[PDB]
Amino acid sequence: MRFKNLSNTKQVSFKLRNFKKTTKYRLVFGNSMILLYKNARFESIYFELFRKYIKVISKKKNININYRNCWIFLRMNTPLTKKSKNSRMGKGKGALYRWLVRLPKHYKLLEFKNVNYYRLNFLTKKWSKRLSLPLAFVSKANL
Amino acid sequence: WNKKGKVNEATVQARKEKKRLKETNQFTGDYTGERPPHPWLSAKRLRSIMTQYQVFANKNRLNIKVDKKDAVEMKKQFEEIGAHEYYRMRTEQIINEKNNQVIDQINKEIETLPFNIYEEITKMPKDKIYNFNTDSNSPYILYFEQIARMFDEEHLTKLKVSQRLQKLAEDKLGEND
Amino acid sequence: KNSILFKLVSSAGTGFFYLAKRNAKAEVIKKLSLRKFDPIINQYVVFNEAKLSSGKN
Amino acid sequence: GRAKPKVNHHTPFEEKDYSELKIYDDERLMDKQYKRIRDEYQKAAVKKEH
RNA sequence: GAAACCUAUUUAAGUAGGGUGUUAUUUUUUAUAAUAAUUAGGUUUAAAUAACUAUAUCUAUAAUUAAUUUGUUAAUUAUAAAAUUAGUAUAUAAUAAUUAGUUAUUAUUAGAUAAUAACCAGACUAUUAGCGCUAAGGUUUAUAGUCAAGAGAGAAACAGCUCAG
RNA sequence: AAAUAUUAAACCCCAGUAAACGGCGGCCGUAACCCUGACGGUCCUAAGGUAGCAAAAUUCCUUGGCGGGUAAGUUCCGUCCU
RNA sequence: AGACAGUUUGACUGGGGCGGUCUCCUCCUAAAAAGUAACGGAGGAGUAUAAUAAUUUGGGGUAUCUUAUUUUAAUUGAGAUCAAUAUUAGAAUGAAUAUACUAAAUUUGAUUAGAGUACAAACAAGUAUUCUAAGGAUAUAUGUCUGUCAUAUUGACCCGAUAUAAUUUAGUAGAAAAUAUAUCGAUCAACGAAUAAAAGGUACGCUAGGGAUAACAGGCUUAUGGGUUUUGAGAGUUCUUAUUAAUAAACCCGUUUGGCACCUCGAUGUCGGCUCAUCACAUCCUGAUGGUGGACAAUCUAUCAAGGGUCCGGCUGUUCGCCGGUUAAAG
Ligand SMILES: [Mg+2]
Ligand SMILES: [Mg+2]
Ligand SMILES: [Mg+2]
Ligand SMILES: [Mg+2]
Ligand SMILES: [Mg+2]
Ligand SMILES: [Mg+2]
Ligand SMILES: [Mg+2]
Ligand SMILES: [Mg+2]
Ligand SMILES: [Mg+2]
Ligand SMILES: [Mg+2]
Ligand SMILES: [Mg+2]
Ligand SMILES: [Mg+2]
Ligand SMILES: [Mg+2]
Ligand SMILES: [Mg+2]
Ligand SMILES: [Mg+2]
Ligand SMILES: [Mg+2]
Ligand SMILES: [Mg+2]
Ligand SMILES: [Mg+2]
Ligand SMILES: [Mg+2]
Ligand SMILES: [Mg+2]
Ligand SMILES: [Mg+2]
Ligand SMILES: [Mg+2]
Ligand SMILES: [Mg+2]
Ligand SMILES: [Mg+2]
Ligand SMILES: [Mg+2]
Ligand SMILES: [Mg+2]
Ligand SMILES: [Mg+2]
Ligand SMILES: [Mg+2]
Ligand SMILES: [Mg+2]
Ligand SMILES: [Mg+2]
Ligand SMILES: [Mg+2]
Ligand SMILES: [Mg+2]
Ligand SMILES: [Mg+2]
Ligand SMILES: [Mg+2]
Ligand SMILES: [Mg+2]
Ligand SMILES: [Mg+2]
Ligand SMILES: [Mg+2]
Ligand SMILES: [Mg+2]
Ligand SMILES: [Mg+2]
Ligand SMILES: [Mg+2]
Ligand SMILES: [Mg+2]
Ligand SMILES: [Mg+2]
Ligand SMILES: [Mg+2]
Ligand SMILES: [Mg+2]
Ligand SMILES: [Mg+2]
Ligand SMILES: [Mg+2]
Ligand SMILES: [Mg+2]
Ligand SMILES: [Mg+2]
Ligand SMILES: [Mg+2]
Ligand SMILES: [Mg+2]
Ligand SMILES: [Mg+2]
Ligand SMILES: [Mg+2]
Ligand SMILES: [Mg+2]
Ligand SMILES: [Mg+2]
Ligand SMILES: [Mg+2]
Ligand SMILES: [Mg+2]
Ligand SMILES: [Mg+2]
Ligand SMILES: [Mg+2]
Ligand SMILES: [Mg+2]
Ligand SMILES: [Mg+2]
Ligand SMILES: [Mg+2]
Ligand SMILES: [Mg+2]
Ligand SMILES: [Mg+2]
Ligand SMILES: [Mg+2]
Ligand SMILES: [Mg+2]
Ligand SMILES: [Mg+2]
Ligand SMILES: [Mg+2]
Ligand SMILES: [Mg+2]
Ligand SMILES: [Mg+2]
Repeated sequence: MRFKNLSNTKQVSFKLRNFKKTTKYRLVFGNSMILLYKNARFESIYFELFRKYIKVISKKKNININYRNCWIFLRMNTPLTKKSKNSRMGKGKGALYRWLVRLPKHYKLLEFKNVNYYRLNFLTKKWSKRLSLPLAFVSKANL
Repeated sequence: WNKKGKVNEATVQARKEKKRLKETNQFTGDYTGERPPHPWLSAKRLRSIMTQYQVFANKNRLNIKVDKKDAVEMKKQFEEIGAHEYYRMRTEQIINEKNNQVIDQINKEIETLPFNIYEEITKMPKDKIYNFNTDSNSPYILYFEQIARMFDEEHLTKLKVSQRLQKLAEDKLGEND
Repeated sequence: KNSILFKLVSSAGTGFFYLAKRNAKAEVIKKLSLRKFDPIINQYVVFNEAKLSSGKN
Repeated sequence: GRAKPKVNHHTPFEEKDYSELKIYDDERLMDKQYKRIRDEYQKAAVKKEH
């Protein structure tokens, strides 16, 4: 793809038939974090399902905090084109129906600053059961 | 931590507008905001200038020769006339040195002042420092009747008189004279 | 396209020549003329502009 | 101009050991069906070179 | 003892030249393999970040707003220097191994020229990519191997996998 | 050798020919309720499908809507009209 | 005057056709030498220019930001900053910074002839340029210049043509004519170009070949489809799991719509109906049982279970489907 003109230009990107990368995880901003443990195509609904349940944790009524809790760095990278039903092969490439994120192995999905250890372990287990992916939770305590 | 600076569109257009305008001109007429000149000047009087300035630009060393006899005298004349002047000129160089020393002495002392007046002298209005107006005392006026009679020719005085009507036509200091 | 050819002929009657281009839609006042080499004489001479023919059928 | 000179933090036995842990993970995400067929002959030679 | 490759073609199941095969000739190595030295590179590497898309912080200095607790109280803004992080087919200053070129060494035994035939529908597997539901015994390229043109032994039986020639 | 002048049938222009072929409109708003549109304008055309018939041997959506017949009828008859 | 006749009526292609393309340039693909395909992704070219060219000369280094100035800057001064940006005629990559941009003076090297190597390379074609000779420009030249920063910016041969550095034998001499040096003419664009000169129909059809190539069927695949299983938005008086179930997820099956094109192109096949059957169970009824928001009855749901059974008729070519009527049930 090409990030220059996203909306204007029509976009295509090669499917990558065997793409594998590992990026050494380490915390920078905060104390605890969640990290992915497998190369995967991370959808958007994998996030929007359990988006409220993070707000109920990180944000609460009548409480003000100066500093920042969550640091997210997710952006879309893969258009995921496709053909119609009764179409022969050849005669070009398919068209769009979605967008996704191709993530590497060790990816900091989230980075947290003083958030309840007891709930994130209850979250990420349910997260990983819907997704059926291996995910991890890390804290500066155990390390 | 500093990164490169991107371009302003102002520098872009100036680079491009010139190439549109190298062929054309901005000086030619009321394209530029231009008032007409003093009406003493006329279409015929400019041709009086042009027709004779066209002659002066076409002069060279090859349109002209000179007799050696005229030349050898021209040395001793302009050499000795200049010799009087080098004596004169080198005095001004010596004079201006001592003049500037006097300025240097006081500028050291202007620091040695109170708070009130030291503001004004440093922060004077430029209108007072910017006075380039003439006076009744100007050595072109004070010595005009003398100097008009000291020259060898009226033409060399006409070099002055016709010169002013131009400058009077430029600053528009002439009117219906 | 908008271009035209023309041949540059010698002052001498040798008939030797070169080529050049100019655009048709311009309004040039000055025909070309240059100092170039006529190998028939082994000397430079003034060339001048002239007309060029075309192919018939 | 963020650029600052590069640092070899990691000691050499880390990068060896890090490349080894990187396999033990991927070996765990395999399919068992691929893994035994690989491990069926790939053992026998070791018992048959020894 | 081959080929199913390249380049052209009203050409695509055809043909032509190169390339590979055979024979002959010659006081004939412009050769192949292995080891080692050596040169460029810009895939890959990368707690790297110049660019694009997005992005978390700090601060001298210089100022603001409201209220009569206006010699106080309270809330706030901008900024030089400093400065983080994720991503990408068509992002890299820089930078791997192997391959490739040249030289040397060892070992094999061919090379050059001439006369001249066949082939120019390819298949699978391992590694690697592009279209495809990273579906197809699918389709198109690259690097090796085997069938093709090759039996015997092992895979219950098996053109393409292993051992072996 | 080349060029100009002179000119036939035929071709072009023009005229005629529609029981020859062929072809036959749209937009805007309008009447005690939207819709309807006799009418009135509006643009164009060589002219604007007239009479009559019409889910037809002509109907894609269609087993079209209503009625008749049959215990019950995608066909059939009759009837309405994008 | 198709009245009559002789002929043409391109190719590639995931069947063919309709559509689109056909030459040349740049990157990705491309896997650190070079090369590397596809109806793979994207963009471009069929030019411009006698100064935008050649030799000398001068100027601020360019660009970004702030600031001050006889308010002015040919292109002011000062300061900081810039993994080389600004630009370099047009697409893209690459590279240069003595680049590039700008001002100016002289000028036509964007000249002629002859020899030769190297890269690349089937062929032909194309590319870079040193050396030798003549005749010039620049101007300390001591030297530099044989079009533009580069790569695309086009076309063979034949025929014919204008000017000409050279020769001539259809008996001889000339004319005519042929050839030679320089040079011009094509969307011959199907761009290696078969001709100066070219469209369609065949349900009246023929022949030679092909499973190298299609429709039914088999086979592989299973996006789709159907079903099981895990999770449980939201209904159910409360209440996720009596009943119900969105969403997300892990496997199975091979009955639908399709993809590929491995078998058959050297006598056959298409749906439906009559007759005749056989198999699975993911069971419509009967038979057993758990659960229940199950009083009884009727019913809903799940499990075990294949013994035997599972309609006639009207319209339609019809499986199906609607309708009339029924049955323990009309799988
Ligand atoms: Mg042998
Ligand atoms: Mg082969
Ligand atoms: Mg051809
Ligand atoms: Mg053939
Ligand atoms: Mg050959
Ligand atoms: Mg050979
Ligand atoms: Mg590099
Ligand atoms: Mg870093
Ligand atoms: Mg800063
Ligand atoms: Mg990163
Ligand atoms: Mg890359
Ligand atoms: Mg062939
Ligand atoms: Mg082939
Ligand atoms: Mg092949
Ligand atoms: Mg093939
Ligand atoms: Mg495959
Ligand atoms: Mg295959
Ligand atoms: Mg095939
Ligand atoms: Mg064998
Ligand atoms: Mg065997
Ligand atoms: Mg072997
Ligand atoms: Mg009629
Ligand atoms: Mg009518
Ligand atoms: Mg009807
Ligand atoms: Mg009826
Ligand atoms: Mg009727
Ligand atoms: Mg005929
Ligand atoms: Mg005819
Ligand atoms: Mg014939
Ligand atoms: Mg064809
Ligand atoms: Mg097709
Ligand atoms: Mg390469
Ligand atoms: Mg790669
Ligand atoms: Mg190939
Ligand atoms: Mg194009
Ligand atoms: Mg230039
Ligand atoms: Mg200069
Ligand atoms: Mg400056
Ligand atoms: Mg260029
Ligand atoms: Mg460019
Ligand atoms: Mg030339
Ligand atoms: Mg070579
Ligand atoms: Mg060649
Ligand atoms: Mg070229
Ligand atoms: Mg040059
Ligand atoms: Mg020809
Ligand atoms: Mg004779
Ligand atoms: Mg004669
Ligand atoms: Mg032709
Ligand atoms: Mg051709
Ligand atoms: Mg061709
Ligand atoms: Mg070619
Ligand atoms: Mg008929
Ligand atoms: Mg036949
Ligand atoms: Mg089939
Ligand atoms: Mg299966
Ligand atoms: Mg599915
Ligand atoms: Mg509720
Ligand atoms: Mg709930
Ligand atoms: Mg086949
Ligand atoms: Mg079969
Ligand atoms: Mg046959
Ligand atoms: Mg047979
Ligand atoms: Mg059962
Ligand atoms: Mg049964
Ligand atoms: Mg019994
Ligand atoms: Mg009847
Ligand atoms: Mg009937
Ligand atoms: Mg019924």
